Amino acid sequence: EAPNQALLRILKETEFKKIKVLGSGAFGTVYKGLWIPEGEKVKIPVAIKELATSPKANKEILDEAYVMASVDNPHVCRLLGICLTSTVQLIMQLMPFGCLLDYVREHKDNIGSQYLLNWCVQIAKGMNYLEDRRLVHRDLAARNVLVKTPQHVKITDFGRAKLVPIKWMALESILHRIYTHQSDVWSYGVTVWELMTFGSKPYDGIPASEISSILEKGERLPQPPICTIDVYMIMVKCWMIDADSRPKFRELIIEFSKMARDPQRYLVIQGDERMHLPSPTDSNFYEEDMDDVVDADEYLIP
Ligand SMILES: Cc1nc2cnc(Nc3ccnc(N4CCC(S(C)(=O)=O)CC4)n3)cc2n1C(C)C
Repeated sequence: EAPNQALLRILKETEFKKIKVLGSGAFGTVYKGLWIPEGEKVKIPVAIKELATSPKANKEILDEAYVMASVDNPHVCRLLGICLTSTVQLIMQLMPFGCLLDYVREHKDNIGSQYLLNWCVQIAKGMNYLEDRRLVHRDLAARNVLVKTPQHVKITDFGRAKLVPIKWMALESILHRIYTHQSDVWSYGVTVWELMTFGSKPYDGIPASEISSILEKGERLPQPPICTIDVYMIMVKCWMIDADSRPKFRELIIEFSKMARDPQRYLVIQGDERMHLPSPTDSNFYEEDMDDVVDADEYLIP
């Protein structure tokens, strides 16, 4: 097929500074940083992911770098560059509000119907881009959707992309290990359910092994209290046995966009209209020198 002409940018360790730790798990550690290129008079807020040094782990992080550098879309997280230190590290765009899952849980009392429906459009938009690029995500969840600003979200975590989370997986993905663009549609359905429930855990209490039988019996995730039958019908359509019967991401963009025009007709939230989330309208919305700071989305070299 088509040659992948993507540019892999190698960055100097001296060009960036680690400020604080954002998340440290089994993978290694993710830091909040600032990237000050050569003499460009700019400060780019970054997220640096560093890994001991084992040849097996280094191969895995370089494959994630391959996928991340191959994508480019307003609703998909891109790799800015890599630094070849003794350990090796990925330089990514800082998403100050973290993952959408923690965001909906922590801000439920101020998340209105407009935001929820706009996020659905945005996720479908990124997922439709991944489809056009012939790339299957294989791990779409509210935990893998990051928040740049409350009004702008992007899809991330390409550790399993390709050109186990059972409770987000499609039927063919569990029983036959079949991963298609339509199997990501099932994962999108669970993602939307997570949002509409304000970060509630899918199939809570139920073990992962029983899921296979439950889905074959016809049991699916319940209707969230805020959901009208209009929004729930879409979630249900994402969970059909026949993958071709499930909606396409371009249809999902259209469907949620129609709903985003009159959000109170499709999502019933007590306190809607009087709710508000941070925005560039806020006084001091944006530690050391914040003079010379620009986002990665605006910093582009020819
Ligand atoms: C709490 C928090 N604050 C963040 C700010 N900015 C990013 N930036 C980005 C940009 C692109 N991708 C990513 N992800 C890539 C995959 C990783 S990992 C280390 O789990 O592989 C998680 C974040 N983060 C990630 C952030 N986090 C994550 C640890 C969830």
